[PDB]
Amino acid sequence: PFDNTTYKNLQHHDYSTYTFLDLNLDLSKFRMPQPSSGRESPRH
Amino acid sequence: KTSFGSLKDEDRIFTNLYGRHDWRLKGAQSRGDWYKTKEILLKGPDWILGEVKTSGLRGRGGAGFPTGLKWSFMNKPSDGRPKYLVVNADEGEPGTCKDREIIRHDPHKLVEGCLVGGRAMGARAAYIYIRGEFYNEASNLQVAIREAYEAGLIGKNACGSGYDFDVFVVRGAGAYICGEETALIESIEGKQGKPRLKPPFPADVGVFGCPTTVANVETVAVSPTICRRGGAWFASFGRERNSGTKLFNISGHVNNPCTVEEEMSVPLKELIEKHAGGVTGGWDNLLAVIPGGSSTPLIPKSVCETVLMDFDALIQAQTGLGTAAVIVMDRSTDIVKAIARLIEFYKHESCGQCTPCREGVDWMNKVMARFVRGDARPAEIDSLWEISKQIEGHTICALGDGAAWPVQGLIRHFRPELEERMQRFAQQHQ
Amino acid sequence: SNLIEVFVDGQSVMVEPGTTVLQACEKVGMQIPRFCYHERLSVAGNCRMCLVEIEKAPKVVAACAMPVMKGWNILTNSEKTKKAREGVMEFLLANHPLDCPICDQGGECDLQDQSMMFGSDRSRFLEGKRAVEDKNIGPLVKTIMTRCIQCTRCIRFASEIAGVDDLGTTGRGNDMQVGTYIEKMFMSELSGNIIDICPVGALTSKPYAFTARPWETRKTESIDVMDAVG
Amino acid sequence: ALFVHRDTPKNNPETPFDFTPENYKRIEAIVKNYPEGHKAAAVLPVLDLAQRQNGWLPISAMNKVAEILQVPPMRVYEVATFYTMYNRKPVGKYHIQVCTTTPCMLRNSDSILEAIQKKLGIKVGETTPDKLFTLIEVECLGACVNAPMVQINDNYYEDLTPKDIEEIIDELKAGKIPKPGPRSGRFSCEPAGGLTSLTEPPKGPGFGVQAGL
Ligand SMILES: NC(=O)C1=CN([C@@H]2O[C@H](COP(=O)(O)OP(=O)(O)OC[C@H]3O[C@@H](n4cnc5c(N)ncnc54)[C@H](O)[C@@H]3O)[C@@H](O)[C@H]2O)C=CC1
Ligand SMILES: Cc1cc2nc3c(=O)[nH]c(=O)nc-3n(C[C@H](O)[C@H](O)[C@H](O)COP(=O)(O)O)c2cc1C
Ligand code: SF4
Ligand code: SF4
Ligand code: SF4
Ligand code: FES
Ligand code: FES
Ligand SMILES: [K+]
Repeated sequence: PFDNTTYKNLQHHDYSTYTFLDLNLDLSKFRMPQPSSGRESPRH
Repeated sequence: KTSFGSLKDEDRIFTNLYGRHDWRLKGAQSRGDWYKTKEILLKGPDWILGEVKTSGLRGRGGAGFPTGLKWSFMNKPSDGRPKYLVVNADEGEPGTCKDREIIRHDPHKLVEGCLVGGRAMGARAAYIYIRGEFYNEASNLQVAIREAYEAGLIGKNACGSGYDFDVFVVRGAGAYICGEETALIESIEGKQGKPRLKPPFPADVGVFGCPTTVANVETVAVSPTICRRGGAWFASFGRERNSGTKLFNISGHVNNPCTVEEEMSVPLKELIEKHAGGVTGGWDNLLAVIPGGSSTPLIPKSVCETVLMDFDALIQAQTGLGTAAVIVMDRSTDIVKAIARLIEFYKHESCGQCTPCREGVDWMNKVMARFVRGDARPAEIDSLWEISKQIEGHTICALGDGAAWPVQGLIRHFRPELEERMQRFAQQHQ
Repeated sequence: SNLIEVFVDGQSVMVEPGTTVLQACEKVGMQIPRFCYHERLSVAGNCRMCLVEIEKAPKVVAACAMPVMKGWNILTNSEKTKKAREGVMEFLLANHPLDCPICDQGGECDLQDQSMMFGSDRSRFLEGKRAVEDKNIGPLVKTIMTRCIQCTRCIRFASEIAGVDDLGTTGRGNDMQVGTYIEKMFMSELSGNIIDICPVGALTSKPYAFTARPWETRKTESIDVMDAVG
Repeated sequence: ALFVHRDTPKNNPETPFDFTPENYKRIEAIVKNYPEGHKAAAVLPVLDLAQRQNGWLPISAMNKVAEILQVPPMRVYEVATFYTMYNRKPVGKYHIQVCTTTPCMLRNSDSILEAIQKKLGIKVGETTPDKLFTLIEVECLGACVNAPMVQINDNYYEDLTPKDIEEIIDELKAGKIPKPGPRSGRFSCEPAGGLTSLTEPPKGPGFGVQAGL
């Protein structure tokens, strides 16, 4: 059924303070290894 | 084709702009998103660049640079450093709220645009720099990115095409200057959001010193539709070198302030009277229009009658298209107070690295405060014109030009009103 | 040879690749004004005093950071180069304090010298100036930050040569200040060189304070014997 | 609004602060988002996480961020002082930010500001005596077609009238969080007089695909 009389973006009413951070923490498993510049820091 | 506008709903790239449909993956996949992406990823980078530059798409950030050449600047063999595609989702320009709608309602279109753009220039990953104030939009984008990762559309072997691509979201911390591409690059790296000097261009030295291409949300989200429908379909709308569609935010003293997609060469009067329901008090109550947000000079009522909202015709009206943010002020508006508030915004949002903006923008703020009060003389009006000319073109970034331009437009189009203000202050206070 | 050819005021000069506009102009004896560029520090390019005009190009470039490509003609004494210099000098002197008689940099101030040489002769500023709270970084360096022009030689020296990383920039816009943000003493073995490289009287020598003026001092070139470096 | 720090009993380097272990795992994820050799790029999100945990930034979170990222503390001081979202003073539980830029000023945002002022009995930049509300004035927030609007913490309240913002404040004093949306008839950004565009159902997959793809 085609419905355009309702707002479907109602999920953000239940977001907490840490939601972005736990989303990133759960996403951390799928991500690929990062490239390295060869040193720990530019000050090293 | 001479007349432009009245775009059909079948030609709109940004469906579900108003959020009336499902923004998640299941609803987006039924609207054409993530369709045949393996074919575009397997057709090569040069084919994608050719499809982009045949459509004639120009940058939607506000500079209006051609997108095909800018993206093909990174079509070079790598020298051991990775390459990065960075999406500018700051949107700190007043009057502009289109990217918030694109992120909040069509996140999967942005993710597919990131993947297609990264394949077009061999990017290792994607860094989306959203505004720090857009917490809910950032969380929606993270949810959609998680849904894309779990479905195998991005990550290792993205879309089954053998290409490896990651999408990251970085939240800002409330700085308008971080919308500048080099300042955005510096802010991603953990430094203060101060812009760099060019050269080196971001295609040579960008984020972490790697090759980097900074692209707007609007010019990235349309790229899968460009590669899918074709470049000639996008070029069929608009004039020469003004091809395609554009999202307009009509706001201010208007009946229905709204965000709407339209053809690029639409008349301003037709756009206002059709989509926004007209200005308050009818068209004869119009006093001034700022067509491209706070970074563009304003135009009076006599110019908005016969003007077109593309790059070239607005350039010929000694203003700019900008971010296509139409701010409307009627006859019940103090124009001097509005421009003074704009200059106060530019003084508050200025990184202060380079001398002319750091000193001169505060100087213009004080001068326009005295102009609002009327405590000046016309010699100071010409002095302010000279100061604005001194700021423009002598700065590191384009915030100085964006602070000089509105004052120049206000002076040029409303010098008699300012002069009447100061002469009535002089004759009242003495 | 890998040298390319550029032109300074129409005079040909062979320069190495990677040479800046400033060094190319220095090769023929022309010294473009600077406030932030130092030859022993990294290039910051924020004072905008070195804005020179390249011919057949509708924009002035920063000579301290712009590399020269071949066929370029540099106009060091054109009209718009002088206009850019006058505008930048006016912006630098807009918020500067009227402290020249009470400041130790008088008579050897770079700001005074290339305001007299390259700037205008009068002020259009009809507003009030700013005032910056002074800081304490040790018994060696007297700090008066109302006179600072935010040239950021402090941070570049303390990070790239002294290697201390204690100085920085806090704030945004006109309220941006140079300091350590806490009551910290910048005490190193190379602290007085920040007095040396400050182009204005913002950092001065506390033992030398209020004692002499630079025009009346006789200079004798000698060798330090305090250590074995010589 | 001072960009220098003076030692107080409330704010000193000896003020206790440390991250929770779950926040340590979140910090690990943030660090893993960045390439090796560029660990300093995570100064911004870790500092934001410290502010989210604490509510404000004393000079103990800045030193903790400098310690766990191996960066000088001066760089963390620069980062904290440059950006306006970081609070270096203890704000109240609800931080109300009212946008007064010109597209919001044209739609009578100062009426909302004075409505909040007489409802709370304070002025701009001040805090209520019971430490529940803080009222400041900000620049544009990217909701210009939904002007006038305010932002309370993460939430946006748009298309507000004085009655609507008074209702929001009264409901916030009761402990219930309102719906972060426009209070007018429209939902997000559509015209109030119906949908002038996107009124048709979307065509779906495979519509308008060029040949050879
Ligand atoms: N969208 C927004 O929120 C805002 C937009 N603007 C608009 O943005 C513009 C200023 O932005 P900018 O990117 O600083 O200006 P624009 O002149 O430089 O450059 C646009 C892009 O083209 C690239 N580019 C241009 N020439 C190049 C060359 N020869 N080689 C390599 N790359 C080259 C630049 O690297 C940049 O990414 C103005 O038009 C202003 O109105 C201003 C304020 C806010
Ligand atoms: C002060 C300033 C602020 C800017 N803010 C933004 C912004 O918020 N979003 C954006 O897309 N571009 C912004 N830009 C323009 C960028 O520099 C750059 O042109 C854009 O991010 C990418 O251009 P494109 O549309 O060709 O991809 C800003 C520029 C300046 C000078
Ligand atoms: S023009 Fe202003 S905002 Fe841009 S680099 Fe200079 S000081 Fe910073
Ligand atoms: S630093 Fe130079 S310009 Fe400033 S008060 Fe001292 S002598 Fe005068
Ligand atoms: S105190 Fe002197 S050297 Fe340091 S930033 Fe200011 S002008 Fe430059
Ligand atoms: S000397 Fe080049 S900008 Fe300062
Ligand atoms: S002007 Fe207020 S949200 Fe943009
Ligand atoms: K000095």
